[PDB]
Amino acid sequence: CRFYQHKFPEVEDVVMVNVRSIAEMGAYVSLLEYNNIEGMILLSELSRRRIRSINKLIRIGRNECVVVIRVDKEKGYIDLSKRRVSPEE
Amino acid sequence: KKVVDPFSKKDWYDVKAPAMFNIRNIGKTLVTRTQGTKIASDGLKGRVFEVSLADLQNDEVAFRKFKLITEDVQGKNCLTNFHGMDLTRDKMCSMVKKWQTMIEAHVDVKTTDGYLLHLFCVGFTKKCNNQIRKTSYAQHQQVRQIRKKMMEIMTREVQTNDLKEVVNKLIPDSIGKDIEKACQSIYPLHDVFVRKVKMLKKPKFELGKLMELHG
Amino acid sequence: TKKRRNNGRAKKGRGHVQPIRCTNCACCVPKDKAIKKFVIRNIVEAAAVRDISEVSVFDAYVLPKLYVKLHYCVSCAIHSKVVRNRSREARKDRTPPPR
Amino acid sequence: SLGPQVAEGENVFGVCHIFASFNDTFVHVTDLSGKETICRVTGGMKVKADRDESSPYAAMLAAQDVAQRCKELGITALHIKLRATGGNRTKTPGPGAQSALRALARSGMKIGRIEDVTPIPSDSTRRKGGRRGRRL
Amino acid sequence: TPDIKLFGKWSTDDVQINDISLQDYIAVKEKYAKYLPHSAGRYAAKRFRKAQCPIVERLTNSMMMHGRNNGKKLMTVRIVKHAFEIIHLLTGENPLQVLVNAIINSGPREDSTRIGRAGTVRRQAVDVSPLRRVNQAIWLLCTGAREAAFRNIKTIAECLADELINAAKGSSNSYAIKKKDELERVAKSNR
Amino acid sequence: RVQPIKLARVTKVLGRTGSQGQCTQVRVEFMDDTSRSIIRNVKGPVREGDVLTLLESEREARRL
Amino acid sequence: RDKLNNLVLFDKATYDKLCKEVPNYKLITPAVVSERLKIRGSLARAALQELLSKGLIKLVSKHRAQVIYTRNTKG
Amino acid sequence: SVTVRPDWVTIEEMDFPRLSKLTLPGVKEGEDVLCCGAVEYYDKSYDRVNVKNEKPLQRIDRIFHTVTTTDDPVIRKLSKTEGNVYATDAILATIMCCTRSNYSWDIVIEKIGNKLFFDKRDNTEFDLLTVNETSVEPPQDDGNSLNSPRNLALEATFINHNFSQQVLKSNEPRYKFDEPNPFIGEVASVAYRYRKWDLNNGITLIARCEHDAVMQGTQFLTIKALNEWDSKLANGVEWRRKLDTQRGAVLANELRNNACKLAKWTVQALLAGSDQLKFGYVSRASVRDSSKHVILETQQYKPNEFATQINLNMDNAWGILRCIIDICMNQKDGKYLIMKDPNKPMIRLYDIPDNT
Repeated sequence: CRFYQHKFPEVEDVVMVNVRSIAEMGAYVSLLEYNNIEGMILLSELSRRRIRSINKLIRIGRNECVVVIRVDKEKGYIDLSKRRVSPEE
Repeated sequence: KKVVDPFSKKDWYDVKAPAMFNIRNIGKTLVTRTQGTKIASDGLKGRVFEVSLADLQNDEVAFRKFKLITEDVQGKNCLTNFHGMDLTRDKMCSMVKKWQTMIEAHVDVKTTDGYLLHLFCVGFTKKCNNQIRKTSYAQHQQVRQIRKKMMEIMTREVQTNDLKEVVNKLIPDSIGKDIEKACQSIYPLHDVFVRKVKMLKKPKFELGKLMELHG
Repeated sequence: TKKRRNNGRAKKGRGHVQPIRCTNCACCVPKDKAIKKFVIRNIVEAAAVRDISEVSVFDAYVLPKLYVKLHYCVSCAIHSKVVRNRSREARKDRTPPPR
Repeated sequence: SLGPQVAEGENVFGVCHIFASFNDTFVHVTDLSGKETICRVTGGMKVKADRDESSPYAAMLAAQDVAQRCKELGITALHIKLRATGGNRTKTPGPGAQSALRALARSGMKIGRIEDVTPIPSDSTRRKGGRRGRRL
Repeated sequence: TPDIKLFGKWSTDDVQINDISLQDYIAVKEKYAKYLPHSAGRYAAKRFRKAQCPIVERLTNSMMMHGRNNGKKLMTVRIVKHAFEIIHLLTGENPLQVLVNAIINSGPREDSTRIGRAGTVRRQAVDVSPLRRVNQAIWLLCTGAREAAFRNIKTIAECLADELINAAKGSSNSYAIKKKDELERVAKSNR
Repeated sequence: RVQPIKLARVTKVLGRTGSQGQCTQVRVEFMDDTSRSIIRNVKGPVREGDVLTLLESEREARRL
Repeated sequence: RDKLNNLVLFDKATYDKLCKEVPNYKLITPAVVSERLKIRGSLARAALQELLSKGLIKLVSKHRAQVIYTRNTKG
Repeated sequence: SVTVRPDWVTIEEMDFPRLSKLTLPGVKEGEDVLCCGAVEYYDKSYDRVNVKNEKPLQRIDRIFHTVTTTDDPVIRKLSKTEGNVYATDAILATIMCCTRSNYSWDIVIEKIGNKLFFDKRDNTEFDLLTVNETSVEPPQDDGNSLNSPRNLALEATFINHNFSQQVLKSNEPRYKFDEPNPFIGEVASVAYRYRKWDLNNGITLIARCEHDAVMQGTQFLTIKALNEWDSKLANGVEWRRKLDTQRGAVLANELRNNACKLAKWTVQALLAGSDQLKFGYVSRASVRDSSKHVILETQQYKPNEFATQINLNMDNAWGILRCIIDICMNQKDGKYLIMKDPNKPMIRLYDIPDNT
């Protein structure tokens, strides 16, 4: 499972997710600090500036250092942030 | 990085207009606790209170922001003294309009009190009783002359009538109408409005008068 | 030829005038060759007045007005359509549209 | 430092000093003199977005939290001091001025008085920009 | 029957239509008392004909998608009337009323329309139509039915009944509860 | 910051607007306080009257 | 995509469980049986016919695609 | 409603936001102490009244009883058995939906001993059906005009009495529970239900509650009539043209405009406990003819479905009733007034003499 005794991320939890498969609006990315728990990204707010490209050789399987905006402990939806990130390198 | 709870350290000071205002207690200010570890008497008695007349008089107007230096804080009561009245922006730029002669008068005039005041004014023209001109002007000679009477009566009434009586003239513009009336043989002058009052000198010797201002 | 007769606005009775920037582009244009604009507008505009005037208590005082005199350069008057392309027969017209 | 005598039942006035500008909308209420502010909350305090700090929705978050802490601290009424940029500048407030005053009206802070606080020069000192500027 | 007309094997009565906006877009017993969901074989003759079609009949309509399954309502109404049976043996409730509750918790409240702001993505907090709220309810209900059956021992009726029951009371195991909330997420979101 | 859900019925459609003319301008009077009348937009096609479940009156949905 | 197999053997361990999971059973389709057990879904049908023959469960649907059973009359 | 006499001791104000914040959870249902009267079956073929085939409103020559607590003998018969607060359905609906009223209502709380006889004075402007109270603009025409607040309220009360007996199977046998109607073919086909509520703060509540109809599903009905007089002037939507894809929205376009009246119609069904709470779209024949009326649609709802829709909380509605009783049971004896201000949204307890 995970070595965290806690099950879920918290509010503004900077988490390391796993980019499994890219989906319609974004990608259902799964945490690995907490076990395998799915989170989501864009449409709303992950990017900050506009240069209009995403990948050249970046194939699959990435990891995103993202910050939990919303977490659904019952329903199972973890909204993630990088637009807020000035310091969370 | 650093926040505090300074609202365990502020004290409430009843901001007092003088008793020539029918509302004396204007309001209350949580001033940080004046003490040895935290001196705030300069941000207590150096407080200039910029308040409009509506909470000062009880309401002829709700413009005309008086500045109020607090000559003495007397036991959680900011017994203020007058500093400078205004005619604030919405009231001030309403009268400013094209196709009129904008007439102005800046004076720097000592009170009968120890206070040097500045008084800047504004004035405007009318479209008269039968006037078919779109605008309202005259010769520049009349423009200069109206300003001379406007400075004259303004220096006169503030040299007389010590500071609180300057406060007790100029809310319906006691200087105002006589500049219109004396010029009415030349130009009846639909506007005279003194707008920028700036206290140029402020000695504290009128603490008994501050008790005569208040109470 | 003169594509405009007054060339934005005339400078007759004046040999030379003072210039002005654009209020939204800071571009140097003369005073009587630019597009001026007065704005008399509430400070309490109709988005807030349905909630301000209800919470405006001890307030029998009327709604205040903001007084702004705008001055555009011609380049940012046209693309923003402060002024815009009219016909040359309409270009004779010295008429501002009403407010 | 709670309210003066009560935190509700009286209108002890605070003054708004709302510096509504572009790319932030400061809602920043002081004592009646001005020297002693309470609630240092910017429009981008709530949403540090660096393009939405003057936006209406973030200012509704900003003004109501100020409006919360005002009626928390016995200030139950506000003289509206809605400021533009002021000075020899653009002197125009941002979009977070209409909704935020509407928001604090919805929050519950009373308004007795409305007055304009924007400073304008007499055409004082020079402006940023050369002759061309951003050419359009 | 001339006193009250019911469903083919259930009752149009004892149906609890319990939303605020969705009155008279959800009706099975009010004017739409039908043993057999089929009006005339067309439902896009008018914009009015949407609210004319009940939700029990549009379900037989909005299922037959996916071109090999298009043009087959007789397979559908079979599987649809199969799916009501699979509701009641899991619930005990009126499976129409389960379906009627399934439109309720699957209908959104506020959604978002696209808008532009400084090149950045913002979306306007807007309501949708209670016509659309039904149409966003049914289409998300019709999506999880054929999909979950498509590589499973369960037929569409077993997946659709699980789709209705978990949307009759939002369990986030039906597709319609899970996708409504993402639509409603953007309204309180951007700008 | 936070406010409860307001049921404002449609009084009048104010138009179908947007880029494509599909964002339905609607006068949703508040339905609970008859003096409050707010104006919002609808994504979908609305014929009037129907009670729109406004989760907010903030973030004022206006012309586009 | 998907690769699943149930036990495609007639399984006593599933069927004795099926005889003993039967009060949890009220919606009894063979696919439910093939998922509550590891019986095939084909062989779920014949096992439920045996469980029908016990009279514990009762047919409520019989379609050529799939039958549905139901344990005793109302519950 | 009435002149505030100088011998009326004003007791305690109850503002409507004050009554909006009260709550009383865990209130027991009405235990039927006595069910007296006679209700006819419902003509289920009256569902064949719709947007292109209407039905003219039929005046039904029957005796209608809206009899107050101190004049209802069987409330006074059950005054000895159970209860300390005695009321009717029209009185408690006016009490529970007090906060939605704009026009004035008065209810005598005639405290006699350790009892609160919630009385209405006979022949007042209390049992009428006020029209467009909570609109943006109520009908501002003078009393001589048919478009006045009174002549429409007289019309709506004239409509609903004719309607609720028209929809009954008027010449088929009546569903009598235990007793006949204790206030007598001649009577209106109505049946009263006297029920018991413990109000938590220890008030055993007995109240008159009535069913309009029964309907063979047997389903109890409460049936009211919605008026349309001139919807161009009523500032609502015109009914007759579409009424169908909106259909609940044309219903919704009267809810804000008539907030107090229809929510009182909800409480009277909830006080009685009907099985289907029905309402009738009844419009005029022509818009300036306030006597000829036509039923447009007899629309059926459940009472819990209709209470779901419009605007209602019961913990508030019991909490308002917990508030008013605990004031009145603790004040003076004799007749009272809980009186609505005609122009202000609040109600006040008066202490009047028994001569009024």
